Amino acid sequence: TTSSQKFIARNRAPRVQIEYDVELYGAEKKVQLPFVMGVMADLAGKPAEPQAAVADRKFLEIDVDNFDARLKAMKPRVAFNVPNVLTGEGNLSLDITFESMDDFSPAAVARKVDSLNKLLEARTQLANLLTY
Amino acid sequence: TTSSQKFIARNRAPRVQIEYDVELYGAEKKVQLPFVMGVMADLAGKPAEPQAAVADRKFLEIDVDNFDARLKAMKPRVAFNVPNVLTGEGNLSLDITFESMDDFSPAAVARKVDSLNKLLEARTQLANLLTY
Amino acid sequence: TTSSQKFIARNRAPRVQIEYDVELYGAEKKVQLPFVMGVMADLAGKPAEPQAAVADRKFLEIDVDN
Amino acid sequence: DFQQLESAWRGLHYLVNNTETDEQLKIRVLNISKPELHKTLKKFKGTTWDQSPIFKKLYEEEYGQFGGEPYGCLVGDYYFDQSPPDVELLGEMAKISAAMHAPFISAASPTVMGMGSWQELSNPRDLTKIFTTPEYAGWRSLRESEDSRYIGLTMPRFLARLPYGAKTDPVEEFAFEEETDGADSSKYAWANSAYAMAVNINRSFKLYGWCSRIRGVESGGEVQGLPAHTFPTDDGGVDMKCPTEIAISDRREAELAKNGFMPLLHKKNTDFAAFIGAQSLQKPAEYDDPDATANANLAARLPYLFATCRFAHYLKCIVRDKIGSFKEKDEMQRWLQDWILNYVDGDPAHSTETTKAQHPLAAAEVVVEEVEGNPGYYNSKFFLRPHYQLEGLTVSLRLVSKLPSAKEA
Amino acid sequence: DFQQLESAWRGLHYLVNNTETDEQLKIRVLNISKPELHKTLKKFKGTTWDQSPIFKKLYEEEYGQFGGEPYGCLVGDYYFDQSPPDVELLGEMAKISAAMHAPFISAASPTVMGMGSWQELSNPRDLTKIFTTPEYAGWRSLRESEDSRYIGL
Amino acid sequence: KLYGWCSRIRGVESGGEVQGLPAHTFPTDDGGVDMKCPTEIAISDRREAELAKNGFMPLLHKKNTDFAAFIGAQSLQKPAEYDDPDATANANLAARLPYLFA
Amino acid sequence: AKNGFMPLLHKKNTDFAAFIGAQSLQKPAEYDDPDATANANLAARLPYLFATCRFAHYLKCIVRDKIGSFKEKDEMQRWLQDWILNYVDGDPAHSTETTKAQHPLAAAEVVVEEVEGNPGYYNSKFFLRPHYQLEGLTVSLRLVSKLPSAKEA
Amino acid sequence: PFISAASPTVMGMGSWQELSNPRDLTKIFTTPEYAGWRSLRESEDSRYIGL
Amino acid sequence: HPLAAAEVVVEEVEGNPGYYNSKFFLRPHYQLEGLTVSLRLVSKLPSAKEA
Amino acid sequence: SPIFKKLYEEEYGQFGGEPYGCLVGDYYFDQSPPDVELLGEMAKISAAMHA
Amino acid sequence: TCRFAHYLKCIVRDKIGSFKEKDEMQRWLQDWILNYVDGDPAHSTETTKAQ
Repeated sequence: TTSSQKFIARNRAPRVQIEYDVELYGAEKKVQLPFVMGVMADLAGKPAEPQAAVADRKFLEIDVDNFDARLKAMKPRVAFNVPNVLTGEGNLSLDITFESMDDFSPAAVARKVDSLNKLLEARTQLANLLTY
Repeated sequence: TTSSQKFIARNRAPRVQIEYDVELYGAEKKVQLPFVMGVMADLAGKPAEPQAAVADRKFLEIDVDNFDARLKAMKPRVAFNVPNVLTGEGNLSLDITFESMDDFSPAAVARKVDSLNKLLEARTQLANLLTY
Repeated sequence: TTSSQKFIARNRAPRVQIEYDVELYGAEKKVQLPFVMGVMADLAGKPAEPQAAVADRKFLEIDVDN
Repeated sequence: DFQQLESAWRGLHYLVNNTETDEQLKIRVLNISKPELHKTLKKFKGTTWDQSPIFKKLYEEEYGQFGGEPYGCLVGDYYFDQSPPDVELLGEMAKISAAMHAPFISAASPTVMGMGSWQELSNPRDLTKIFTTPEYAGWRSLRESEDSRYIGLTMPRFLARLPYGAKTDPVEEFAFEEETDGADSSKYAWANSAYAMAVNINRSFKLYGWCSRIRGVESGGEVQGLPAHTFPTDDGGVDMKCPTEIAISDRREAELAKNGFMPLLHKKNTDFAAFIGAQSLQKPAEYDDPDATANANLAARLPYLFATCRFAHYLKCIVRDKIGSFKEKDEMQRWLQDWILNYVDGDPAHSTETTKAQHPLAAAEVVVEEVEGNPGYYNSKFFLRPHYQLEGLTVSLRLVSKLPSAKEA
Repeated sequence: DFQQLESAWRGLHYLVNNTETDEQLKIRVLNISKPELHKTLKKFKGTTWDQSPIFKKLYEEEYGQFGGEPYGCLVGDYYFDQSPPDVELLGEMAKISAAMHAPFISAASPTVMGMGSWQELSNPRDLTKIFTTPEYAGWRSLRESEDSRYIGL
Repeated sequence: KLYGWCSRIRGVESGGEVQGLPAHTFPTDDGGVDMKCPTEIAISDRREAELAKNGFMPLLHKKNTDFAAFIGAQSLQKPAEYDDPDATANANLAARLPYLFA
Repeated sequence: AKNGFMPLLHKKNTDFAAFIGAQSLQKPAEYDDPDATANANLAARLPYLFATCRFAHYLKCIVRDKIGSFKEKDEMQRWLQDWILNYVDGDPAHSTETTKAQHPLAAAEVVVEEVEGNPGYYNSKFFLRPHYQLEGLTVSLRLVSKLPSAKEA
Repeated sequence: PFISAASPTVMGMGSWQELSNPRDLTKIFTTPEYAGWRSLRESEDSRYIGL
Repeated sequence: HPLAAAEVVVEEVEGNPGYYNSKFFLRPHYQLEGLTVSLRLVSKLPSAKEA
Repeated sequence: SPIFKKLYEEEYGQFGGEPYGCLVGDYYFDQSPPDVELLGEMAKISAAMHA
Repeated sequence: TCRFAHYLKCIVRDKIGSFKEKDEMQRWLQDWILNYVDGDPAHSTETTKAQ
């Protein structure tokens, strides 16, 4: 990038002009060009909002660092009716939005559905009750 | 570490400058590097408090000197129900926290449980009573 | 199976990186492949039930233990 | 629904966690449902395909942009059957992926075989007979295309996680049983196996700098650490659920690789599994000359197409940076000839082990021609011979009293 | 419960009292239950394993630190069976211990043999036949690893 | 002063040592006796090499001692890779202060 | 010990007990060349892995302290070659008792290679041959009228 | 040669107490925020600046 | 002595007396930067014993 | 066939299976048409699996 | 020959995907089959002729 020593050399040169230049016999530096892998997948199935139009979605870099931030940012959710085995009745409509990779575990699934949350809290209060 | 005699030598030198330097033919001092043994174990099972989060526990040096201080500092405890053979009834819930290596002995176990403490004190008062 | 020392080596390497690797001049580990002997025989002659249809019988390992 | 979303995020998580990401390796996700992708790729078809949201993102903003990322390999995470819409989607994604030099990888639905399970894969006698019917006319027309060599399909999907339960993967929040009695395949969490192929590609690049070895048992196509769910059965008990949906015999394997699939087959009684070969969707056409048939077969195999795609990325960037430098036909000949020749190992071709993976080419030949009626514009042809990979071997053993080669002569 | 804690502190006390500790020999204890160790080693797996509370302590602060203690040998004080969680824990501790060059030593549960006693160890005719079943697929896959030579049982 | 040249300004034993650093020891829980690090934080060898790759000169503090050192002196310049390994070597030498002082 | 355990067996009618051998969890793989099989078996035994681990600690510390010193390929060859050679007892290898425990290596070989395209960075290989330990012995006793070695010839 | 100190804010940190938090420092300098920084390091006159 | 070797190429500027162009090729003494070591437990030394 | 599936596919044809070695009939075969058929077929299978 | 068929099946099935030329396969098969042959001791041997 033409070292300022070259500016001093070509512009107003002292009788003694001393420059330092890196020695490369054949030049030709490496091309670099990292390997990127674009991934397309169906995420946030049945969202609650219109979400985003195409061509505005882009491709978002992902890694182990932002993964949970990519879930929480993308807000993947699921809403469906399921038979209620707890107290007869019929289909139970549940709405779940997973904000972390741990939210697919059955514990977090139980904590997100409000009824199963009340039952799970009941169990933690009784199991915590049997021990002092 | 460049003896002050070297400072006197290089900085303003007398015509006669006398320094003392240790003679090492081949130099190359020993690497030292003591042998440490890291130990992982389950201690303070079922603690009474949240204790400490991981990555904040670290590794604590232990030896014959601080061993009891490591128990008393760590506060290992045990809480469970046990059948009561003393007076019919049923399960007896005992809470024990061991502050010394001697607290695992059956005597100290009896002294820590309050009922067994009353019985043991009764026995020491009667056995101490039979002798003057 | 690429020892974690190799992960430390290729991923973020200390200036001093010390790995241990087993020395095999010619590699080429042995094929193993034990000798199995399949035996076909008429057993449970005239059973009381329909027993089992073919292709569901399989081959069952036998020895002095079982 | 929960199994679909869970499998999506679980597969993506597998790809992310099992990849060593740095400056060199990146993973970019685009969330687009298969209906939305088929829709937007249906809006622009024929002439207008050069203008699409997907083509803009994949080609313009990166491979077409100055100083961008040529995007490497692409992973579909979709299940494609022979249906008209899936044949259209594969045709279009083959056009895009072919334009950007970015092989497309996805999973083949169990419905391609007129099956819907992958538990029935052992039932048919001949898989090559399945694809003859007119039902597949669109499929055959797709495989015959020259742009389909950029599409791989991995039919079986590996097991994502081990079923929750006291014996395996206890939840520890409350006593929990996941049911999931033996097989039936509907209870288990199945991650797409396009992600195992993807992990193999990223691994291949991280280690060797190239995607050349992404196949084979011991050549880098191994999928390890698969969840092995062992449940007791009658009598002796102790039989484990297969990590991939079903066991594929070598005959089934070769028969699927002939049909343009990438089977993931599970090693018996072990959590290990591997891709024996990577064959693109393209059916290579036979030719009179055996050399032309060889060149036609090489193009259908992903291990080589990754090499040529990488050379396309490199050449794009380096030539784009060389635009404007004083160049004659001879100057371009020396620069291209000496540029391609540092990825070729000339002296050590027969005796080498890992460098054959790092140098993908056994030889390279460049023919440069200046476009007539124009200065500064040239046409070039790169003939690059890849390192061959063992594909199959037929052995006839002969018990011989007198050796025919030496003893008998 | 009392037998478990008593055995833990009694074993540690045996190790401490029977060791001649000086400048050269040190013993550092970390109290972490087997569930907590499997949990924290489960949070970071695959790529993220280089970042872990256990890997930080064992490798970064000592073997990786300038002028630290390379940590020598490590002692598990846990009973590992062929179960999925114990195979995961052994895999991870084999990665760490392999990275820091610190052999991992622990005890093998009586349940590895499908036994639960060690009083029945004389009953089976052949122990090599026990590990053939698919139940041990994870175990065999662990022993085949190159990082498992750092784990004694 | 010692050698007439600035050639050795790095390394633990090669003259890049920073000695006599103030060591502030304050009592903590249990055994106590832990000292404030003289440099703001301890840098592992992995962090050190990772900073020297990014064109920094880390000052890392030796554990449990008032000693500290510069492991390497790397200028801000990111040396570019070249085809010829000799050109890459010459490109790396220029990015290191010990030589640029010469 | 074939299954990768370290049994503690108790001597009969005595309070004594011992570890007969220390075998890591790793199942050493067989190879075509018996030398490769030997090297594969040595790696699975903890007594040797402690040696190589210790050399890893030493090398880490001493090289980390040697960073920044003027070194060529030949200089590193002499320093590593002469550093590893003080843990090897060359003259007394057959006749020694306790020093074989203090010097863990019967021989040592260093191959140093400078990384191309970079100054001051080197790659080294340490080939160190440990002192073998008696593992097993099969004896066939033969009642012989005329000694086959000397009497019969 | 110019010698100075690099602020804790180069890492998007502001402490140097957090230097152990990030997993990869080489990823910090990739963002477009550092475009000027990368353009500086690529210069041939930057070999005269230590930090 | 910072240099292991030194090489000078002098060239006189054409079209001018008394003005010259020079190139100084000076090879510094290398400094140890890093070292990767792979230790191998070996039954028969590959360099000498095995040959 | 059920027999060919078991003998060849699940073992000699399977990846990481047991090539099945030798097979033992435990039957008494005469020259009758059915026994000649059975021997012909078992010779095809056993010939295919090398058992 | 059946045993050699089993061995060859397993080992070649595991070698699928490795870089191989005609000469490479010649050396690998030639040197693989040659460890089951005793060349020097063919006339003088007893049990190894069985092994």
